Amino acid sequence: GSLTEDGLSYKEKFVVRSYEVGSNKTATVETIANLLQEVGCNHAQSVGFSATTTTMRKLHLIWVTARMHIEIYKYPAWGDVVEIETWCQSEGRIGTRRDWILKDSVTGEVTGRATSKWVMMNQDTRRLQKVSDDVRDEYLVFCPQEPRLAFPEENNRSLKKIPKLEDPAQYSMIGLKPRRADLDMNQHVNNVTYIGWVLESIPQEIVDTHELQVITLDYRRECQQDDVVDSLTTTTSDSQFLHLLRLSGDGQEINRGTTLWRKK
Amino acid sequence: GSLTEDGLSYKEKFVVRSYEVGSNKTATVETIANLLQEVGCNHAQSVGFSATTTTMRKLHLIWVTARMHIEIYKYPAWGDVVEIETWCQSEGRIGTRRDWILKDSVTGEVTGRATSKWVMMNQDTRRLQKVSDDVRDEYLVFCPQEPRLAFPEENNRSLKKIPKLEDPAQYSMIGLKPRRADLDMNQHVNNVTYIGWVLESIPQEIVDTHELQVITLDYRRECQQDDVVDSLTTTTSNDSQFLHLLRLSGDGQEINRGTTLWRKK
Ligand SMILES: CC(C)c1cc2ncccc2[nH]1
Ligand SMILES: CC(C)c1cc2ncccc2[nH]1
Repeated sequence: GSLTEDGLSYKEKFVVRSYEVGSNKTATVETIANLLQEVGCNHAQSVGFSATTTTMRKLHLIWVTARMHIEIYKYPAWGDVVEIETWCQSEGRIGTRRDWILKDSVTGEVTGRATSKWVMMNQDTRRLQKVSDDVRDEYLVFCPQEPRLAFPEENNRSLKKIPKLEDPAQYSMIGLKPRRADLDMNQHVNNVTYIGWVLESIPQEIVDTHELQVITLDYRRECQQDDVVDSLTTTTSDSQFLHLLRLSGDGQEINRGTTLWRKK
Repeated sequence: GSLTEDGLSYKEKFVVRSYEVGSNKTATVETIANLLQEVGCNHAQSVGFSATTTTMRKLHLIWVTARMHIEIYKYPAWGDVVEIETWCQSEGRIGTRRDWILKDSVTGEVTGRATSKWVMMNQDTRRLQKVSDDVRDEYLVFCPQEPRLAFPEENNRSLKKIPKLEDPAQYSMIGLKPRRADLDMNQHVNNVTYIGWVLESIPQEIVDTHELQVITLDYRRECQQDDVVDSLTTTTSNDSQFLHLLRLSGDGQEINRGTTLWRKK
């Protein structure tokens, strides 16, 4: 992988692996989300990151995902090469955004796009906060200053408000727990694990007859290594679903989201 | 990746990813086991597989892992490039073996080795069987005919008999269930998931103070997509050794047994 000529975005190519594909012999949406994280990390490394800046390290600040939105037109097959371009943008004092474009390396055609919103948090107190002037200055060095959006379209799916699923849910998968492979290097549950848990409550007959086209997930609270999660889904419709992940015991919400599926 | 000059082994290089590493910023043993599977698959594709031979597809036969043995001297760090060489050998009518050697791409030093035993099974009845003459002929085309062992040594750990853990276990992790990411393209639980489940019952204090040096795992029965597993571990021992057992949560049917050896950091 490498920064592009202007140094304001990063590109990397990936060959889809045997264990990364599902029943159609194409990459799962969790494989796509892991590749998005990987290219994001390689971009941060290339522009001088620790994924914190110097000021964030001095103030004990970290970024946490507030929302992830992914749209896939074609999933890459086992052995195919996918090229992913990523870039970041400051959104004033609210937070930052990381966007991605996925292309088939042979045809050059756009096969998917994604966008994520990140908010600042004090890592000790876990309290959210606005982005300071020093942090915005550090981002200006490696972000495009004119807007560059993976989802430009007015009133597009990536910015829609998601409601809270009402009990009783139509479908559920109860008692989900993370194992060590679900943790990142800092022993926190990897963001992609929550996507897997959301999808666990979709009936297998939908997965067998449809392809996932769009997923929008809001992240509200972290699942700890010793927590247990319930995944709830209700059809709202193409087939569309409303999702909710909550802690098994007290019912505390950890995520809410929506998925749109196209019949094969 | 590519077959070597003689066409009897295959090599591939991998850059260790951010999500593939644990607390020490080095690849987990599950990441190593997934890379071993990936290079094995690329080798099979390179020599004409479709992972069965022509005769196997005609008779509805498949290979299943009976044992996996991995020894790691140094885990590769995040961003490091690891080169893995793999090859297969026929073991008469018993089954086949796939071996691997892991090297640091910059130093050329061997950082790990692995060996796996595979047995033939009828895909429909799930009944094990001996390897036929036609299948052995197909393997002779792409295997070295003289022995080539990742674990040559006389009384090496890879061939040791593993006993069955006696209740009560010292440690346990109960109610483990596979999710869709744990399944392969044929909707079977990926072999590497069983390694993760074995390790779940090791106390976190051991993982925080030691590095896993050797793991030997016997596979006896498949965990179905709707099954639930219990992972049991008992210490048997600067080195710590454990005995492991995975069994179905309900009836207690054994699915795997194994041993791990850990060295203090
Ligand atoms: C699970 C992670 C991504 C996460 C925790 C959290 N807390 C507050 C707001 C957003 C948040 N996101
Ligand atoms: C690896 C799993 C699917 C497996 C099932 C099995 N059955 C008999 C002997 C070995 C076996 N291994």
